[PDB]
Amino acid sequence: EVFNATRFASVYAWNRKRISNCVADYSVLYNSASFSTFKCYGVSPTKLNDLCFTNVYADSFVIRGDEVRQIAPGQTGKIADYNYKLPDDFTGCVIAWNSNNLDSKVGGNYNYLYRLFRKSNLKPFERDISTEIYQAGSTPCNGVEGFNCYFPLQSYGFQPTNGVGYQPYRVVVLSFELLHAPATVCGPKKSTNLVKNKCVNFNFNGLTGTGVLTESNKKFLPFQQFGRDIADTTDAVRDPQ
Amino acid sequence: QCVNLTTRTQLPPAYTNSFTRGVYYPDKVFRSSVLHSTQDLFLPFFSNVTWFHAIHVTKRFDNPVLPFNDGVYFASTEKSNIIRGWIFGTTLDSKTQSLLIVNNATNVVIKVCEFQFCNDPFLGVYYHKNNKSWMESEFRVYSSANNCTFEYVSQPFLMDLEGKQGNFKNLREFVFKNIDGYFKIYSKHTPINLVRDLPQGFSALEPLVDLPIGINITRFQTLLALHRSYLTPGDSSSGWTAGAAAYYVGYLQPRTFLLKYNENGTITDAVD
Amino acid sequence: VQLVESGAEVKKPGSSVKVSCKASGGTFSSYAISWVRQAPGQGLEWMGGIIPILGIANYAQKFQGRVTITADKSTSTAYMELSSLRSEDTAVYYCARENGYSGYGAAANFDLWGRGTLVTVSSASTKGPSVFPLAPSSKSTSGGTAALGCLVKDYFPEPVTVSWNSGALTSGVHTFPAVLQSSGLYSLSSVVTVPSSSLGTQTYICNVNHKPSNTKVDKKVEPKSCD
Amino acid sequence: SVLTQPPSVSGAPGQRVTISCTGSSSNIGAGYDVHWYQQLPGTAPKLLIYGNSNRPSGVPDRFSGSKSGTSASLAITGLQAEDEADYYCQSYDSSLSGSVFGGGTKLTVLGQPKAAPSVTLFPPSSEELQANKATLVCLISDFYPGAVTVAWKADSSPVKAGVETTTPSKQSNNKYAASSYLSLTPEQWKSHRSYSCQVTHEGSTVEKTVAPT
Amino acid sequence: EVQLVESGGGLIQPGGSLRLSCAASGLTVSSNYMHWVRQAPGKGLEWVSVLYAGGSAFYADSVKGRFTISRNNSKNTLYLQMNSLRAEDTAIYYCARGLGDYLDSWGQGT
Amino acid sequence: DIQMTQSPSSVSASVGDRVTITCRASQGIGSWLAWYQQKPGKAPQLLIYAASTLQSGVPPRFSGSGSGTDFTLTITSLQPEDFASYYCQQANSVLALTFGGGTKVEIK
Ligand SMILES: *[C@@H]1O[C@H](CO)[C@@H](O)[C@H](O)[C@H]1NC(C)=O
Ligand SMILES: *[C@@H]1O[C@H](CO)[C@@H](O)[C@H](O)[C@H]1NC(C)=O
Ligand SMILES: *[C@@H]1O[C@H](CO)[C@@H](O)[C@H](O)[C@H]1NC(C)=O
Ligand SMILES: *[C@@H]1O[C@H](CO)[C@@H](O)[C@H](O)[C@H]1NC(C)=O
Ligand SMILES: *[C@@H]1O[C@H](CO)[C@@H](O)[C@H](O)[C@H]1NC(C)=O
Ligand SMILES: *[C@@H]1O[C@H](CO)[C@@H](O)[C@H](O)[C@H]1NC(C)=O
Ligand SMILES: *[C@@H]1O[C@H](CO)[C@@H](O)[C@H](O)[C@H]1NC(C)=O
Repeated sequence: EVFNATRFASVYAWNRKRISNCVADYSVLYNSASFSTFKCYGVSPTKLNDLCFTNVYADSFVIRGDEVRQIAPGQTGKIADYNYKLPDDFTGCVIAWNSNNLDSKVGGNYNYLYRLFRKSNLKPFERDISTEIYQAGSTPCNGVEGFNCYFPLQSYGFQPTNGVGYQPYRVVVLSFELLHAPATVCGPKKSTNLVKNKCVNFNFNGLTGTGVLTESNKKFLPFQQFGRDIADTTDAVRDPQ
Repeated sequence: QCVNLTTRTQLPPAYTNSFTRGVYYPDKVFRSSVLHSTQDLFLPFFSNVTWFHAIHVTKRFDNPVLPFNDGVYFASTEKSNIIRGWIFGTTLDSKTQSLLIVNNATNVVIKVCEFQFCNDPFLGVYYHKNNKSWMESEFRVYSSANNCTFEYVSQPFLMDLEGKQGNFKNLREFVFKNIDGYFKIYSKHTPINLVRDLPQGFSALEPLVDLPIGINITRFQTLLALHRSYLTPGDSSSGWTAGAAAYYVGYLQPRTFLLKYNENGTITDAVD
Repeated sequence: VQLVESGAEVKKPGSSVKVSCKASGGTFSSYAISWVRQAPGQGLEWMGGIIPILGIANYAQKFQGRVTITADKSTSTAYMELSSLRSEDTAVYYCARENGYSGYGAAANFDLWGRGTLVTVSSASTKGPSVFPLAPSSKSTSGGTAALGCLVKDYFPEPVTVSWNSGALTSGVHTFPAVLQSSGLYSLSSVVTVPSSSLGTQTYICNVNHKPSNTKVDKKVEPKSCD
Repeated sequence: SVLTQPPSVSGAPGQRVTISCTGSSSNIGAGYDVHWYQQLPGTAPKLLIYGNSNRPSGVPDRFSGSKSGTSASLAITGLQAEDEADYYCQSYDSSLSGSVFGGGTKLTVLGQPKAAPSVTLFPPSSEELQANKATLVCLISDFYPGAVTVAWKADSSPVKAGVETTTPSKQSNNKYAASSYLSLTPEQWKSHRSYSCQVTHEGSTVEKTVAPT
Repeated sequence: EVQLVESGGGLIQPGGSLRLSCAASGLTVSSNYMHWVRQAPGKGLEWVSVLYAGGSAFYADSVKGRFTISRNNSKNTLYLQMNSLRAEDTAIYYCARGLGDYLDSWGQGT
Repeated sequence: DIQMTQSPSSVSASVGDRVTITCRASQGIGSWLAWYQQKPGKAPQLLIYAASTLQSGVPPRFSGSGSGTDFTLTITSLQPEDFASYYCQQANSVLALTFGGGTKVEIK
């Protein structure tokens, strides 16, 4: 519902979505063979499925191909200072892909706008939607469209005849935030195939024991997971598959 | 919303003796043909327990806010499903996280919010003139809630809305515990044909519902549901029929218990 | 400033409804213009918004490509168009004005609101209303007071300005609303309280005016002779 | 929709009533704030609160709201007679990519001296028989909007066709009045012996029977 | 109604430092974009640097180094500092202001 | 990365003629081109912007039309007052201006 979306939000009015109460894997996302921007700092793709955070956010805004690099925190420009500001200690990265098929018609696609004029530096993780008339002269502007009074929002020309660097790219940015609260969303763990009748070790949610796995004839009550004996040693464990 | 009631003649509670009741599973391990001793909270054998009467034929309604210590034992000889659920809390003034249990006719709802609590919340069941059955239409448990992040729905169950005055046919047991902050619920259905003086038979209680809620619940209150038939005028002031119900409130104590396990893997006998 | 909209409109189930929302006391400045509907017994839905300073529109996912919304900077008015009308669409519309801000929230809040346009759909065409007198009986007049009035049948639409003696009577006059029927017909009622001593010297008449139908009938009311 | 609101609320003139609007994490649980709107029954809706902390001009100080987690709450210092209006919560939805309003709640604080239902029955006149239609009007006055069900009988079988109910209109002395209609035909009008209108109100029933002949 | 005054140009050694001065009468320096366009004598125009409304500045590939822009809001003037110079720096300039993707106003040259 | 090349350099036309000056770009740019007129010894002045719009002070004798790659600055009537060079300027996402060559118009 975020990637394969029917419509895409504007640059200034980027949609924010929070996902939780589930698990999220990045292996299928990596092997899609359609994303040309996956440079990430701080975390690693190999260790992304091991550690996790309290919550994961998602941001949706479509830009050109020249501004996908501008989303890095150490960047300046009309997008990196007036549209989206990323902190230096930001955890996560930016996912972008080519969207030549969509977000374009026969004529100029003027359905997307972005901020162009601002009197102050934007705060990190802040979105501004202002429809006030921008002023540059000393005389105040009472909402008129005269000299030194222009709309801050500038239209984007998403023509199909533009170059690769000017092609509109659909950009989805994930946000990783870890707090002291217990984690609600994490990564799914591995599920290796069991090996019976062989001296193997396992991690069955409560122990790390080495031994063969033999089929038994005693059945468990449907509320127990462990199993003891006379000598108080674990020798009967239920496989949750 | 909630309403107040009027003073009437009531029956004081009596004291009865328990006979090998209040024994559950203290762990989730499998033990076969062994005798394992464990230290946890269990109901002492042959201990004095209170008796609360809810039968109509009079007008016995006694739901006081009993304190909740480290473990209780709620046993009801339920026949026509008069007792529906329980409400837990600490101060009951929309200040702490309060717990609500309701076994409705469609699904079991376990929501933990600051629901507020009146002096006597209850469920009213009204008898329709056109339909020859009982439908619950008076939903008076809470007024409003502000926030809560915990919302759990258990498995659906089928409840009988018809109330009678005959002998009981089933026995229900409920055990509420609070260790580390986790909530423990032990329940099992056992069929028996008796009114009082429960038999000396043994029946363990398996855990059913387990929830990680940060509550303190120093006190608790049970719910009693009455019936609105053509005999009563229809006002919850002085005339109501509560069917035939009788529930016991036990207190768990930190007593060492020896549990006997069979080859199948169920508890057969217990020794204090 | 204040915004003005069009009046009440009635159409056919399958025509196109055309409304506008004008601005009085000033233009729209650079703030965006949006439209929010409201149905009786339901919530308020958002269908789209117009950027009047750039001439672009942003619709909603619920509404498909059947509605085009435009704005004209020359006359400073909002231009709304809806097609493929349905019997469900019996809601009223207001024109919303949004006032944004800079902050963490960045949620659009509707600052100014329009008067409101009443739009309803009816398959039945315009017909001629029929008015018949109502008079009390002998058993109904137990005391010194009597109840009488006039009844309106097969009329459209429901809002009808009913006056007694061309507005000369104001005490005891009650106005009743219409009600749905199986065929979609509407029916109102009107009753007044008059003493029995004035029934033999004063004649009560009902004046019903229908502005869309361009008709006005005058009818007299007489007491029953059998009872 | 995606926003859940209570259907109705109750209160007293002098106590505190808190209305909570909860929604999904995409709109309410995200970084977007909430905006409150008040719509009186008869006038256009108007802005009440934006930004969850600020207030507009002309809005009384008794209107205050708070945001906590995945819900929005309001604090009201006393209920007045003009507070009888619908309440909605509006927030930006990321999945919808547009504004979405709440389910709406009704805050009704009123009280009237309800009395016994006085009903009247007006038989149709002789001039109505030539219109190939027969209507029966059962006007009821000095009654409460609750228990407004109207039943029609012909002393042998109840009538289940052409029956309806009407929303009463407020009078000038804190009273509500309504009427009911029954569509019949002049051919079967003279077949039955008598007609009556039955109105049930809080257990009190009044029967009025008219004689066509 | 837009007027820009430029000064500070003259003869200087390549191994020296000079400070340029661009002033606007009816415009401020902290609310609009400004372009530093240098045109070679006998050749076409060429972009060198740009200053945003905030505290961000950009330079071209050939003039990425040895360039510093520091606007002053006290006297409504624009300051540019050149630590080092090359033999190709002999060109005319017009300090100017403009919007995104284009500029309209211009100024004089020294 | 982007190079702005103009095909004409010196074109001579009479008063009743169209100068037909065109500009070319390596990468397609959609309606974000501006044209200027720099008199000798005088500051340049903007003539058109975004390849479609006209400035208020600029007389309407100038025109432009180009979607992505081929642009033009055809003039209906050539005036002796405006005899100077022209430049096609296209900016980038970082406000990096790119000025092309100059085309001069001379009297035959
Ligand atoms: C999204 O859409 C593409 C093409 O329509 C499809 O190949 C893919 O499976 C969809 N889902 C995801 C998660 O990419
Ligand atoms: C786990 O998921 C698999 C899906 O292939 C399913 O076949 C299996 O029954 C599941 N195990 C459960 C529900 O215990
Ligand atoms: C239990 O309660 C009864 C009252 O019914 C009392 O007679 C008896 O002494 C009590 N026994 C104990 C051990 O407290
Ligand atoms: C049963 O009760 C629960 C809470 O008491 C409620 O959520 C649910 O909707 C009720 N079911 C019906 C069918 O009313
Ligand atoms: C519960 O009560 C105990 C003792 O009264 C106290 O130490 C503890 O902090 C309380 N916990 C909460 C969550 O109120
Ligand atoms: C437990 O399982 C054993 C082995 O199948 C069986 O003989 C025994 O009857 C079972 N116990 C019960 C109570 O059914
Ligand atoms: C819920 O609201 C109450 C105020 O009614 C507040 O004290 C509490 O902190 C809130 N809970 C959360 C999780 O924000």
